[PDB]
Amino acid sequence: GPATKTEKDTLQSALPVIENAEKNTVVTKTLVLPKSDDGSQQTQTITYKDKTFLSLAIQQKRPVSDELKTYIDQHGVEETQKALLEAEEKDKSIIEARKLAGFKLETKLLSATELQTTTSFDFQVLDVKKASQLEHLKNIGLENLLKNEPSKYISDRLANGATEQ
Repeated sequence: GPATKTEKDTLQSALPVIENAEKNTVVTKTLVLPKSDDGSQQTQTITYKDKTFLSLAIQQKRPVSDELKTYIDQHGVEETQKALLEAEEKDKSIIEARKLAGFKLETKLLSATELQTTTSFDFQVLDVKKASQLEHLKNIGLENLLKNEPSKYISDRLANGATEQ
């Protein structure tokens, strides 16, 4: 009915010829998850190097809500980003998260109507047992991630509606 396409790519260079070397193998997968319910989306970042999860992050991309529209009416987008970041320093659930020496959260206002977030776990120093329980950090499958390979479930994601980058 419709039809479909593909592309390709392939690089060309010479051999490695250098006097320095880095045993610093770090990959990053970046799973393009589908939409959310409707109008909200997110990704899945996956850091690994052997058979195990070194770090995991969950981006976020959606429109705002009418609470924040009220602030944006009064002030403007110029002030609104600042107010969002400050909303994080006073969120007790974010404070409870930020005790972990392997948790990070960034939030930004992408437009007068639009906001990003991203939540990173550093499984070298993230206290999984606590990151499994922190209100925000309940709804995730923290423990359910660790019980299989960093790669096994990437296949299961594309099998569950997902895509890659």
